[PDB]
Amino acid sequence: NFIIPKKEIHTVPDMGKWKRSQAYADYIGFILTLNEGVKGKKLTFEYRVSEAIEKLVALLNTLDRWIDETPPVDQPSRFGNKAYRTWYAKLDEEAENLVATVVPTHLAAAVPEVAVYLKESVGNSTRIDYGTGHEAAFAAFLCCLCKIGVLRVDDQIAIVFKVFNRYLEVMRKLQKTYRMEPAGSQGVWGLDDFQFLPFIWGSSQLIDHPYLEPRHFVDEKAVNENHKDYMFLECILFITEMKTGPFAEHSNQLWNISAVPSWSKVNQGLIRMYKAECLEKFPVIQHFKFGSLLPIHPVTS
Ligand SMILES: [Mg+2]
Repeated sequence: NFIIPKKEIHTVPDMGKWKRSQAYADYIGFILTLNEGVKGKKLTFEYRVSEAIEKLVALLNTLDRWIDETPPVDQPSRFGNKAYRTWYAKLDEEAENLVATVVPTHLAAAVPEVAVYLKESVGNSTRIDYGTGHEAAFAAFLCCLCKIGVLRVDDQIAIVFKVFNRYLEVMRKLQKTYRMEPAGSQGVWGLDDFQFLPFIWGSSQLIDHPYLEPRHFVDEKAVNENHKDYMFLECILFITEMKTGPFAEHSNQLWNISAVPSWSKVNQGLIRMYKAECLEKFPVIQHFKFGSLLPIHPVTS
């Protein structure tokens, strides 16, 4: 019964149907299961890589190549570069064909439904911005693939370390290349100007790390020397290379979070925060789309 996912959160009370939905249960369960799976593991951990995973990475690589083939254009506006729209148009048109390389031929009926999440995961073509809402769309895309059997429990680490990790690299390229802006006012009140999940999964990786403590993520040397093994630090590296000045000024929430004593507390706290700043934040999550795979109907077992 695959169907094109559509918006269901129109009023504030709908935040309640969302919270009670199968979609919410499956989504948070997905986020938390992966969180558990990557706990205490470096990005170079030896996890199994399935054909679907390689196809997902290939999909992201195509996206990446398209960025290279679509250079920023000179323009008067000093915000998002309009070439982003040229790049996005490619994804918008080819989304299903791309997803078809990942989903098996006999489950082609699921491709249009799944592809919607992919189209909603790389930013907004109107303002040329990106926020946690788009990131959540990518997580939903992945969650849908699990529900139809493309990704299994055995792929949980790869989903974060390989697929989501590659996705973040492409997003950073998009953000830098097209001078994208943070969605809404996320640049002010959000944990980070663009992402959130990597901070959750990334902090999970670092739980009980023998040396690295949250205070080290604002330590440039620690970041510079370990980012390739830890998603959380890679995010910080992106911040340091793009921004100038003290974290207290340009990344206040993260500056404050660095004062939290343990990665365990960072992870638990970020999960709560994620639900508060993203999943329970009407302005952000209202654009979530619901279909058959992530349905709005109350959760059942
Ligand atoms: Mg900010």
